[PDB]
Amino acid sequence: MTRIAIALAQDFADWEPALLAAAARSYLGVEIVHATPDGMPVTSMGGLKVTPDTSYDALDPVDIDALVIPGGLSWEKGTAADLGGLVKRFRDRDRLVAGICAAASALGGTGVLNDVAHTGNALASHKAYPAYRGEAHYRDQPRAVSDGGVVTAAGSAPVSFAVEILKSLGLFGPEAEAELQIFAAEHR
Amino acid sequence: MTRIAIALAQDFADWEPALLAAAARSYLGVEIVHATPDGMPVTSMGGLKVTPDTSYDALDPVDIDALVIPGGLSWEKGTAADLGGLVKRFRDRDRLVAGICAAASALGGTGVLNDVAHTGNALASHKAYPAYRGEAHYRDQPRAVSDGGVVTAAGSAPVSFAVEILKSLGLFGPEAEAELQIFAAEHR
Repeated sequence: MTRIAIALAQDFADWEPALLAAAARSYLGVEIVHATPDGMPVTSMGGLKVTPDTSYDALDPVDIDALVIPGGLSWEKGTAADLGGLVKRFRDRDRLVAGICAAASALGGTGVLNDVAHTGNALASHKAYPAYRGEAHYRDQPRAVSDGGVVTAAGSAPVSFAVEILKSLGLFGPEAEAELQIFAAEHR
Repeated sequence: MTRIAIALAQDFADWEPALLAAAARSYLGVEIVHATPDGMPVTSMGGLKVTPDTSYDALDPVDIDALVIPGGLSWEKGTAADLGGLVKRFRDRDRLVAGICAAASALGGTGVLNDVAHTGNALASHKAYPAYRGEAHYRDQPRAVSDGGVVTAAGSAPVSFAVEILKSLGLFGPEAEAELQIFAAEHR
């Protein structure tokens, strides 16, 4: 069985982790662990008051298969959490790490994007971080990218972000594909 | 001041009210009131433990411009809230009522779809409710429908659901369109 940690924060982007968590948990039998930087409740961009299971510091990769980090306003408000140690903790156990929107650029700041293909909201967004050394690997494309156990996406790409995470986890069978392929039709 | 009530429930579909709430509240200056049937917490399909602001019976249309009902599993689980009184309260005040996915068929069960153009997950989903007498007006199309102060959509159409709610409220300006137009690109 698969366990995914979703690292929430104040002003998290409601639409970014939603389809992944709802489909994984309710359709695919995945356990979802929600965490916040200090283990206390946070309020999403859309005003949802959410109580997490745990804090970032308590997350243990020993039995969590993936770390998924949604974007949101904390970065631009100057209150973003320190993800460096948390990302390294998961990488050290060769777990999937996924970041979307502002959190993709925060991943760049950890160094984890230095050596793998990736994307984000914009290359300039990643380059704002001095530790980001991954510029040659950035791919300016609309859909999520998955490479080397790291999945990244722009905040405009929540569906492919979900698909790539599930694919990477070996969970993208017919049920998963049936539930996630339905979102394109309203854009035709 | 525009205020939108979002009527959550146990096992609500995380991806359905997310874009609307986040964009409205964070970008467009809209106040979001989240409610559950008994006013106490509920758990989304994705496992979010959400503490709402209030209960359904405290929602007063004198003060609230729109009632937005996400779908989710309560209907299929046979534990859904009775929406008839709440919907009538809002409709009688000529407030927008919007329902997506299973909640669109639940709105059909109140009779509110009898006289307006609408859509849903499928015509047969609406027909499962004996009070639904709107078959002549059902639109089998991928995008949300807005007519007569009622907005409906399939669960696969969260973006157009949000856009039609915002248009109904006279809030779909250049800022709204810019935040909401970005989701098509990942589908080609």
